[PDB]
Amino acid sequence: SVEGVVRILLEHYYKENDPSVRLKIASLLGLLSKTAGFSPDCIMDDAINILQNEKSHQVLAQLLDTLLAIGTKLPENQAIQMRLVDVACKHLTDTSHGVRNKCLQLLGNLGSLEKARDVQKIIGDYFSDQDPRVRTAAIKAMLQLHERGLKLHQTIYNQACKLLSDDYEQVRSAAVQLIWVVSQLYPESIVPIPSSNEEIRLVDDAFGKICHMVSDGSWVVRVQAAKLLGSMEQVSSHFLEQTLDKKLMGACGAFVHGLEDEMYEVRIAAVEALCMLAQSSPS
Amino acid sequence: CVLKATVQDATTVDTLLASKSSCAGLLCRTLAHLEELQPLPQRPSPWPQASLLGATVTVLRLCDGSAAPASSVGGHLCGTLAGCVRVQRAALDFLGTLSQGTGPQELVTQALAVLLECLESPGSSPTVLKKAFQATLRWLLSSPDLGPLIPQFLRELFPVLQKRLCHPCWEVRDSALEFLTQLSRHWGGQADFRCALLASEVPQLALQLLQDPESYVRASAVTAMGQLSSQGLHAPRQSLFLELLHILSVDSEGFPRRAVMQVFTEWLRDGHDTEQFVATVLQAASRDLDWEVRAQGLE
Amino acid sequence: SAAAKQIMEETYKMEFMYSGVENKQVVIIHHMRLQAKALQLIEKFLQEVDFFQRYFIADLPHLQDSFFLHLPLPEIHKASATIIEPAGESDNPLRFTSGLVVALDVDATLEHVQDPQNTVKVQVLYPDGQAQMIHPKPADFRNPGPGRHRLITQVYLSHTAWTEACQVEVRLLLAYNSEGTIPFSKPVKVYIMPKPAR
Amino acid sequence: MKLYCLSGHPTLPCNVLKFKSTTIMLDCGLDMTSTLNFLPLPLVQSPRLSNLPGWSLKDGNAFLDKELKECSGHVFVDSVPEFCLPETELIDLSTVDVILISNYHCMMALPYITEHTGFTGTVYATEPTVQIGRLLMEELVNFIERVPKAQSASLWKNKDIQRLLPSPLKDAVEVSTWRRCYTMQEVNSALSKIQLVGYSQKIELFGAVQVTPLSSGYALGSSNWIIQSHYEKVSYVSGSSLLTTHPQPMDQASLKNSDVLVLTGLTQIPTANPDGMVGEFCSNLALTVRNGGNVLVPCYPSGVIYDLLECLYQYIDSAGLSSVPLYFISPVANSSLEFSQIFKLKHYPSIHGDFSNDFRQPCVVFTGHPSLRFGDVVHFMELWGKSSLNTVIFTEPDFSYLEALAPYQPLAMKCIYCPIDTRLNFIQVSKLLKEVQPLHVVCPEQYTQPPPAQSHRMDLMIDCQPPAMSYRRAEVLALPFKR
Repeated sequence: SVEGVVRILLEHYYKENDPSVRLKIASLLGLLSKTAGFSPDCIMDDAINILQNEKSHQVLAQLLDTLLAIGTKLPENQAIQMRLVDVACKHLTDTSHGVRNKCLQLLGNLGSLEKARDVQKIIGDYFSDQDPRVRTAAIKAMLQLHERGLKLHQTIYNQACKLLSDDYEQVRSAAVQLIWVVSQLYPESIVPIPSSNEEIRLVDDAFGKICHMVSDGSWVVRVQAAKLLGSMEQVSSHFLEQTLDKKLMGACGAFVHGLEDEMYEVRIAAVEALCMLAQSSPS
Repeated sequence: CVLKATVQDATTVDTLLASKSSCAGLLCRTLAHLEELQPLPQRPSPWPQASLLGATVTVLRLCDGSAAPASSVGGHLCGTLAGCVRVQRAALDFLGTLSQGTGPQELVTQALAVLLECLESPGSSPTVLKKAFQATLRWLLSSPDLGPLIPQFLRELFPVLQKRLCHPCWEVRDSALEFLTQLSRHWGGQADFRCALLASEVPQLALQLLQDPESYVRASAVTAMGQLSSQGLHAPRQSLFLELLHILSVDSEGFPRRAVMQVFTEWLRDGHDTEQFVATVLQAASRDLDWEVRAQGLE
Repeated sequence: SAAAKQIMEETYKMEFMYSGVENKQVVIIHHMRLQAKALQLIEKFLQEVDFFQRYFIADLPHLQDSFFLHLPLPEIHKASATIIEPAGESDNPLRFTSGLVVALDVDATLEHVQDPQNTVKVQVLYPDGQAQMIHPKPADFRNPGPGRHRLITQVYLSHTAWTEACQVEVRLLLAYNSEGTIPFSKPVKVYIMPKPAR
Repeated sequence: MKLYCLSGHPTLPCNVLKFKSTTIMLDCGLDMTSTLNFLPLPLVQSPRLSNLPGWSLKDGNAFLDKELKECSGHVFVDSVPEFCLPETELIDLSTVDVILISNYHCMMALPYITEHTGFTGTVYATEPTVQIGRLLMEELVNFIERVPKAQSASLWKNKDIQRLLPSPLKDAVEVSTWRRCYTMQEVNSALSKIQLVGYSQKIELFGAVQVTPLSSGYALGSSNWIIQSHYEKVSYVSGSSLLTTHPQPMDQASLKNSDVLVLTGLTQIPTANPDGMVGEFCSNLALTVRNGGNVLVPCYPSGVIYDLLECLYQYIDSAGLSSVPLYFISPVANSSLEFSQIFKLKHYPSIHGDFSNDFRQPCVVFTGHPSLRFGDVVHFMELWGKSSLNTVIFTEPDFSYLEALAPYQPLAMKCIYCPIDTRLNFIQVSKLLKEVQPLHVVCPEQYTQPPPAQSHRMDLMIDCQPPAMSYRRAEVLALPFKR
């Protein structure tokens, strides 16, 4: 008796005008959507009809949440996924931040793994959005997309590096994670330091950037970077040994600045990184 | 009027629902008047006693906070008079004025069944327990050996005379001892009352109070233990005489000395070695500096 | 009759207390368990052999002529427990008062145990006959190195009123769920001495 | 503007204030009376409770004879005490951006919220409240996990079977979201996210909202929040006291011009005089110490105890009680007394070790958690539960005392009940409302209707005009303001 009561409650939502009661009904729909063995795909069109004329904010948020929940339930029906991508890009421009969070999560979990719009660039445009929470969710969606198996492009590093000087907390950790993964993608590429005429491997740039990032005034990001340095093997050894010259005191001398930082947690993370990078290179 | 607002003209009930000041004032004035009238011979006829007592116990219990309203006026009244003093105090004064009123033991037990409740009621000021004890005494001393309910009520009461005897405010620590003394003077030859008392643990606390800091406590404690040990109700006589003479020889106040001399007068007058006793009290009451003590010594 | 129970316990020890068993060894030991249950029989047997058949659909072409069955010796370490602190040999007992707790610090190393956080318990025996089975918390199993683990924990000794100084038993146990307990450490007797309170 | 009220409890508040941009979480708390349906966690094997008659179902379709036990007319679940929790279904707990805090007695549920489900914000709290909160969470994690009893009980948890078990268990609510306690590393990492804030220290939020605490006089650092904007002002005042205790007395004048006064955390004993009940406490302690017997006074190792002790001190010199030690047994004693001092009683870390060499009877022993279900109080309540001389004296309104005392019946010790609640009572809150003149009021359903036990009274309902909108457990109210 799923579709019957669902249609009754939708006719209620149509006639009920109070947004709080509407959200109650929407939460009921979201909780009933998880019936294993039921076909709520018959109701996806109706959900799109609901979102095509909304005036509130949270309603679209949890509705696209249900749409993402059901899309994750049948990820093989690529037509449904393309329809979801379409309605999301339709709703991506919305002014509210929660709905944008939901659409970016939908794109991250339901992006096209084939190399027909460039969802990568559409999402990447949002590293310059106003509310930093939107940028946080954007980087999280980038991570989700990559971890599903899609190989990413080179430019993401060059766009993310700009966020390294931002004045917010989670954004910097997400940026360091993005640099880490994208450099694990394109390590050996040659990038020139714009401060001189020298050209070093992109892995070396990533390493030096993370080292300097460890010198941030926040400790969460320091833990994050100290840990993420742990598995960076292919970086050239001379840079590494330069990262312990205590005499040079941020791309170098990071380990010394860490192993005596205030909060012992970053110290421990630096110990782990030293252990790994020493197991890899005996000198 | 109130007893049409509980479970057994509107001019007065108007002011009864105006505020907490006006209602308390009206009820206090009415109880003050209605008790000022009782001891008079020109009293009306027939002087009601059932209705009066019923209304009074209802008012007292209501003020304690455990009545049972039966209408809007009863509800709002229980919600305005709850936890007052003036009403409760004057109500105890009336309900204790009702001793000259003759009648069966039914009324006596009706009134004790609320006074016992008003004694062991948490949230009861020290200016309430005193009048409560006075009223309980006048009630317990007017019941026509003893009766079928006296021991029951005493068993239910002494576990309240054992708590309010250690209240943390010396007013109660004195009123309780005074009430115990009134009993020990009115009920010294009733072996059933003595069963009730010795079975309780009152004297094992009075015997310890004589070291309380605040002087008046020591004074009333000495006079209580005096009017007690003239009966043979000692807690589990010399082991009190030594305590007395010690309080008399050195101490930091007057009241205990001038009260222990009164107690010694009581003993020597009643008949409770006598030469050496008078010597060891006189030769250590003379060199005392206060005047009341030397006066009572001459007495 | 008790020889069947001994078979069961030896199969239990070969299953759980050991490390590095392969599916072949599991087939063999479950076959021994089937033999043990069939022999202790002299209703549930049919359901249990059905369960055996369902979980062992692959070994059936390999258990030809079963109820001798070859046991391959794979490549292996027998786990054990070494109760150290305290020794208990000290004539100086542990003092306690007339009805109250008393703390006992157990400090014992384990070697080549398979994830001790779950399968280890401490058992306390009073000479009367009761048994306290204290499961130890997660964060009390320290990790000093490969194959070696350290267990430092607190055990609360008391009971109803005690008259004279006596002995109590504290030992280790390996708990398994196939529901059962295997004793694999030499027990330690601790001497407790009374002194009624002031 | 929206108000997702989660915790239906009346004095352990929690509610998600959803705003224009941010979604703040005013004072997520932890309902803790759920531990009353479960058996205790005694230190040593308790011979009376290990051999209780295993209660049996009338039909016996299942083997419930191992889960539920019967004692003197009440049947209990046998497990670890599975605490209650704020519903985690209405709003996803990741959208929350900032979690404020009022005072320690309401923060016991931060580990459940900001560690298990992916929370991304940063919580604010004054300094004394974060200290005492660390202390309380420490005693909890150290009490539940000293003799773990992880053997669970799951058959009873279904709705169908639940509807066939009598009271008190049929009275349980939302039995599907009950959890075992959290662990040490969890709370230690969770409290790291704290960012201390002083009084009147204006804090901004995304160029959109502004928050600021004010001293509230309930306890050290206890605070009433103010969450205002360019067009709206919400004045959270949760559990304030106007009786002038040690804390800096509240600022009842800053809350004017407000738009929504989410008033929560009022008294639970409306018909109880605090001063009189403290007098009763001292009275009973003296009555059962001056005859030989002991006394066992459960109380949290913070808060009202610092009130209580103080009075007891003023009682020690006004009744001559010099010859009776006064203990404090809890694994957070030292830091507790230090944080009471730097902002006769012989405190001890734990009943095992040093304490067993200072035991002189008679005595007085304040102890661990006051729901008579774990900590140390269980051990004494199994030691003194047989002598009609001894005495327990409850001084905590949180856990209803009847069922609490129940699973140690039949007991022959007295059990006084004199609760000390320094919180705002109803006449005072009526005066406070008429003074502050809030434009609206939001109070749990336990208030706008008179209490259940005393249905005839009509004066302990919070009287305010316009009528006070109320909320029920896990509801989503709309404060009817239009921009």
